[PDB]
Amino acid sequence: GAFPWPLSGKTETALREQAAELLSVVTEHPEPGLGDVGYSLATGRAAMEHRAVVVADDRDSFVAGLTALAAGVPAANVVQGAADCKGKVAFVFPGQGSHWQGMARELSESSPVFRRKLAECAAATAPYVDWSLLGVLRGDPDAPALDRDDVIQLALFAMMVSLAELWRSCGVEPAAVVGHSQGEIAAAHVAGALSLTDAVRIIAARCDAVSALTGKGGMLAIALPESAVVKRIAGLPELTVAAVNGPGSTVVSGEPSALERLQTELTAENVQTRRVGIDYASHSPQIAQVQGRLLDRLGEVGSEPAEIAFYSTVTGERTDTGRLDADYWYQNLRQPVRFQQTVARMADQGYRFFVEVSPHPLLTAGIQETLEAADAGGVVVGSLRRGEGGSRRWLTSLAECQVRGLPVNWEQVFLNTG
Repeated sequence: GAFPWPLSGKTETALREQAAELLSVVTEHPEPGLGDVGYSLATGRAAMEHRAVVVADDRDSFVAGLTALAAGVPAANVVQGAADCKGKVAFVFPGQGSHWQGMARELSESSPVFRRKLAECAAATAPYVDWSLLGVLRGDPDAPALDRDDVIQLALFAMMVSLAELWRSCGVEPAAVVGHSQGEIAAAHVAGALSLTDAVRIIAARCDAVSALTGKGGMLAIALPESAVVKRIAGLPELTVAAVNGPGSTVVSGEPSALERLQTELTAENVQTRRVGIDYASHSPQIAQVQGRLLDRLGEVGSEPAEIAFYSTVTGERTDTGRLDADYWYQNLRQPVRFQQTVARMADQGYRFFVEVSPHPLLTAGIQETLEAADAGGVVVGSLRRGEGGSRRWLTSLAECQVRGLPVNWEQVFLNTG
């Protein structure tokens, strides 16, 4: 839990503002209200080209940050920035692996917006599942445990869609969405292409189909450019490139034993790997043994043209929502995800502010390396982290954006943040 105290001005002027602030907040008993201060700092005092945001929950900790701002030193609880970044806004929606117990538990208390979309998502899922999504999202011991795909995929969907809604209600409005694997479904929902129910149905379908492939496959993320990985797996047809998450980030789908040996090899060559939290070989040839159950259970899928842009990690280009028939959805699940390629395009197209709506950052590095490999720096923030899913981590994400020039609706920020 935390409170955002926004401060702004040209250089030195900030140092001043904080200094003056310490004249009243520290005491001037009546000691000023912590939330009452932030709202003022935000409502009053405009917003200039040298910015900073003191994220904390106790008067002591604020004073610390203010003290440091005035002195012209860095502090942890203070996010500083230049506000010199003018590019387009995108929401990134990654896959599984973001999940953790009660991702939703904190932010649900603090934010009405978040809790609402979570409720919507739950209603949507009710007809298709024999368990309580809200219970999972809250960590009810008597509920499923994010150890099964249906539970994971539906929970992550809820989370991402709900974190997206928060970002928006607080004034961060996406000019485009880019999704990765199952994230495309959430991306769609958010762009207006898919409906809550249709998205949910697509997730339930996907999960039925793959139930066969369960434990027969997995995925491994590898800190090597595609080239290297390709050259390591050329003679290994039971492993396949599943994603190019960046110029030095690559995922591989295949049989367990294979993955294990490759990881062994790669751990020995001091290449950093991490096995992915997926129990099947998504974006691999094994996804074709289930094209039927899916294309059958999915049936008709209604996609609508979208108010937001939708860059497909399938194609690698802005796609017309409404072309997202059941085929697109079997393709989503069967095709390498070409993330780097999609982002590279979005960048050349202006997008330079990328927000990852995610219970934990999965693609933040890749976005950065890609943008920095196109001499096109931008702002790349996540939302929550594992074990850190309340206001402080979120407000920090928002802050890192604001400091770099993103507009914001503090009113709504303050509300949902409390």
